[PDB]
Amino acid sequence: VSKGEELFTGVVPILVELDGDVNGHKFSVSGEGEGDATYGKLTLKFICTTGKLPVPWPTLVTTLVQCFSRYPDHMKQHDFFKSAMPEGYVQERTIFFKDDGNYKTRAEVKFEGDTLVNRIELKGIDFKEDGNILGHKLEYNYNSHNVYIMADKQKNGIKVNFKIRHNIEDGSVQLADHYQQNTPIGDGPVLLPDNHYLSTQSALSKDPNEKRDHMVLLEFVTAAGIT
Amino acid sequence: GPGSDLGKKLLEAARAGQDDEVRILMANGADVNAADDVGVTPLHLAAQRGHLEIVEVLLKYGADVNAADLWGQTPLHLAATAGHLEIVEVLLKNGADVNARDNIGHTPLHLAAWAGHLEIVEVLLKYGADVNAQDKFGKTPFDLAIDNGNEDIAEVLQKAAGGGSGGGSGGGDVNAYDEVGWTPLHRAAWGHLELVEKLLKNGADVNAADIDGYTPLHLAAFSGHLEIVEVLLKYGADVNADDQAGFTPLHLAAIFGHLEIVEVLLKNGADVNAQDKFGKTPFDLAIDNGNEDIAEVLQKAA
Repeated sequence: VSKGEELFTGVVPILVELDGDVNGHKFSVSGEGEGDATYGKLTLKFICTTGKLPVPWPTLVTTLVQCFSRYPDHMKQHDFFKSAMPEGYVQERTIFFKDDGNYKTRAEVKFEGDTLVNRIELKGIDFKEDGNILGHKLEYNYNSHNVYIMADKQKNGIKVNFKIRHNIEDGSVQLADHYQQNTPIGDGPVLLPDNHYLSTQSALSKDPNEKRDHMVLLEFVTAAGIT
Repeated sequence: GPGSDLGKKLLEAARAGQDDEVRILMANGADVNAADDVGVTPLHLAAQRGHLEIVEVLLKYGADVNAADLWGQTPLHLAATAGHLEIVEVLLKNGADVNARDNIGHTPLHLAAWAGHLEIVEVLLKYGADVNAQDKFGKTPFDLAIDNGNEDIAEVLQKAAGGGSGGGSGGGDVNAYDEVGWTPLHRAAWGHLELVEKLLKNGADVNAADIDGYTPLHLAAFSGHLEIVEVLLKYGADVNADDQAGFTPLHLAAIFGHLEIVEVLLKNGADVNAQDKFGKTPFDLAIDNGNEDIAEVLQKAA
């Protein structure tokens, strides 16, 4: 057993807070729910607390806690995310939407008491008002992805790369190219992994009793690629 | 007010396994079908956390065995995931929908096969579970069993599908692919040398590209497995595969410092002038990543 690991042996409550600004449209999102890394499983619900969300909900999924990924026993030594806990890590991304604008995000993921909190600032720029994002042409659904993880020994963190595929209502696919880096908040030693991947599955839904703009999210994530 | 307060206490008592508290709260008017703001009921929690006696009393007094939370999960989904055999059986005896779907499309059989609970798999099959059910990503319970290395379950599930014995060693199609375009060979490329060899001998497509454009040779170079790279090339892997990937295997080897892989790729015809989607050659990337041995070799390769 290990320190950060042991914080995730059971169900953990989750709080997500996102402060956003896309092409000058300011918004805030709040989410809550639970994660269980034993199963790589998240059950979350998000609300746009400012009113209507100015971008499609699927474009925020990756921004809105990879410490809940299931790392199987033979891969425990490669789980950077939990090893940084409880003091946590900074997650930064640039997300390039093909033929459109980009998101830049900075999040702090850490424990506050017994709750795992993901606090995010998002800035979006150069989006086309008639594009798929500001034009709300993305289907309300989500695909399965492979997330590629590499150590950044020089910076005592990891680098993460992957391509998100967003289905467009006309049948095409909008590519969202993700560049990610994570760095521990604390000075304690962390696990720096060999190259590997995560396999993701998500489903988005709606709460029939919720009047606010919102997203219900079920997510399963498992690490693999080490023998 | 008073009722949802009692309902909340009952939710907490069922989650905690507090049998006496559950009795008292139910006697004092707590609704057995209390649901919080995300549709979770006492029966969900008792079933999830393994509290059989509470499951039984809740059912006795009219709890809805097929209640679904916002994520589509019924108590049977949670008990099947968690490995609670006796609760699974009690739920089915009380009319639980054996093929209920969560929002990803998982049936209880999916989840029990994923999580490695063989006796629960068998019980579900005996209550009519659909062995061919696919979730929204096309996965059957068999696929998830094999994805998580649950070979005994995979063997059982293949037979129940009418596919005969041998399922513990994988399906019938070496060239089957999932929604990310991964074939068995993509999965094996991450260090499973003996399986790579077996799959290629059994007709695996050595140059299959996934939804991102990656061939098994890319993945082997990314993960640093020299012997797998060698075997892939021996069976005809395209040494310069790019095609939507935006980089070749030689680019990956140069980034991550795999000198022997670089040399094997060069010996097999790798193109040193190939540019990735940022205009970088492997030599550029070796320089950028401080990989001196590799940069020397690539500079010598002209």
